[PDB]
Amino acid sequence: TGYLTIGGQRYQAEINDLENLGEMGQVWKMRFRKTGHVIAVKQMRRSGNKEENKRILMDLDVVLKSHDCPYIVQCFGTFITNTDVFIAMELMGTSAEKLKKRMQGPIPERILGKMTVAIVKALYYLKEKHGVIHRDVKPSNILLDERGQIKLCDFGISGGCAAYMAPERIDPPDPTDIRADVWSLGISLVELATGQFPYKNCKTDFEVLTKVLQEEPPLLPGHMGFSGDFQSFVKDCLTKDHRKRPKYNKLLEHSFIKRYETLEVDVASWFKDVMAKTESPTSGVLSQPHLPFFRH
Ligand SMILES: C=CC(=O)Nc1cccc(-c2n[nH]c3cc(C)ccc23)c1
Repeated sequence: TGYLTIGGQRYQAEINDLENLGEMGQVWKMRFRKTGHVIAVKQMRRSGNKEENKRILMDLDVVLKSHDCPYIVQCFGTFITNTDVFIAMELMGTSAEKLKKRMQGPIPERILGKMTVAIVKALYYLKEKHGVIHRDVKPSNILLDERGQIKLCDFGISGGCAAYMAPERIDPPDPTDIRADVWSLGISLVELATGQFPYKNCKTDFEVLTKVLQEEPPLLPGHMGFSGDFQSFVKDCLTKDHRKRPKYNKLLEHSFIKRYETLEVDVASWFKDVMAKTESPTSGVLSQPHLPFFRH
């Protein structure tokens, strides 16, 4: 028997109840028959990889504690059987990674403003309330849905990848903190605002690390019509010396965040449009043969 809190109520449920609508891991899309809620149900097999299961349970632990942060995907409850743990979670629409890939181009600044409010408050909550330093902020961990909601993902939420790593995580100016995540947020925002990841030509992880340290920090192009506010926020996030890079509390007073705390933005529509538009309908194209051998 599982115990679900959803829809304002408390339910005692049999894992069997849940109508399976298919895999989305392993994560299943499932309908709770008693209410009509559609949810994501994560399956942790008792036999599974011991490292995966460790991370899943750490993440789960932080999520169970985070009911009062509106910017983190919520857990509705759990079921424990002899062979599994099933974890009922809020079902979103997509990760911003998927969304950038579907669109093949930029996310409008107004959507990214609402996104920055959400994600900075999520990260700050985690540090202030639970001592957690997320360490893996990237567009695959930013989730959106058709209600217009933008939340930080449970995956890795309990606290890396070369592309979003800050200078001080590669070579700190003194060996022997959340500002590394502020950098990753910056890189994420430049990537999504442009549709181009800032270190695209890199063919290896070490090469990426090299650009981070040797090159000027990436910027929002000054010619695309991003607001002065947005350019500043990104520029602050991408401060190479972590010692002068702002903490979340300072970011939360920044004009970019502050304006988008109350500016009306209809993210639900923009989301619905973009998902309809970019549905691949039919228009399938035969793939090209490999180039045959040739002697030059
Ligand atoms: C990187 C892509 C991605 O995460 N895509 C995606 C697309 C649509 C919904 C979710 C999602 N919503 N709620 C979740 C809860 C868990 C535990 C995992 C994924 C999701 C995730």
